[PDB]
Amino acid sequence: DGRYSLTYIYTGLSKHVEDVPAFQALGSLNDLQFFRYNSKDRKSQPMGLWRQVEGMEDWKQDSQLQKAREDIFMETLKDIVEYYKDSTGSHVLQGRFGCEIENNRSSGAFWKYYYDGKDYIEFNKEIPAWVPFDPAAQITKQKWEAEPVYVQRAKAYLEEECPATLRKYLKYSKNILDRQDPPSVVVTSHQAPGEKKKLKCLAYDFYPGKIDVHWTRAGEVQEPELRGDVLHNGNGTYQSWVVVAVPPQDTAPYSCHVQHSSLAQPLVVPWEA
Ligand SMILES: *[C@@H]1O[C@H](CO)[C@@H](O[C@@H]2O[C@H](CO)[C@@H](O)[C@H](O)[C@H]2NC(C)=O)[C@H](O)[C@H]1NC(C)=O
Repeated sequence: DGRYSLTYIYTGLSKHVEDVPAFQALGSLNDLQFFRYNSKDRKSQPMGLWRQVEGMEDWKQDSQLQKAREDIFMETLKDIVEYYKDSTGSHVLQGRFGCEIENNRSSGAFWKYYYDGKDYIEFNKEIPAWVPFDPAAQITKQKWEAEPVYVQRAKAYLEEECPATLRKYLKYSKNILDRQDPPSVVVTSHQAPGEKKKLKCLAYDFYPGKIDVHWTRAGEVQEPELRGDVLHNGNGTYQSWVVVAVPPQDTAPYSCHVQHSSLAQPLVVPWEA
């Protein structure tokens, strides 16, 4: 077994402007986002490759849960703004929570909020109790700990529920998170009217993202003039490119090299002028 992480991020705005939802939520499994929800549509929607997954989650019921989450989250923001007596201002509360497993064993958990970018309050499950960092968080803490069962529920969420949810999602996400998709490569060249000729090597449609792409000139690894990459969440694939400029009078042999975890050995793709 390897490392898997489940992370949720909530963002609330006390005075949202036109076309920006007051509350937005997203969730990621490792490097991929699997769902989103906002206060405009009010629907939890799967994303990327999870749009094709069936039976992992009942999105209609999750929608109801997120609405309840949104309500409490925004009330928390409202209370903070009230404490500072600044509702005419535009403020933001962001919360991050989730857990991780490694070798099928819980290996980490976190739950922390930030107000206007500064640490606000976080849960320490070993105590177990909330830890305030901002003066207003002392009030929030008092409310979140008004009955003995509240900290017990918070501890159970990080230690029992969240990892159970991750394990479940992993059962339906094997063909997504554990893929070893080999890269397709395409070499191409371009001539800028007046500038040198440049050779572009592109590796695409691969996963995971870790990859080694480099050009060689007569077997000599070259220094790229421009390099870049991207992750397309819709597809769950990466693309990575490298570019070199070639002397107007160079005849040497150019070849692109690609090494990736899904390949039995590296690939070489020479460029034919
Ligand atoms: C994964 O998604 C990416 C992004 O949509 C696809 O890349 C595009 O592919 C089309 C047609 O193949 C090209 O015309 C675009 O230029 C590509 N987007 C860019 C600018 O990178 C990719 O084909 C998808 N791969 C799979 C396996 O479906």
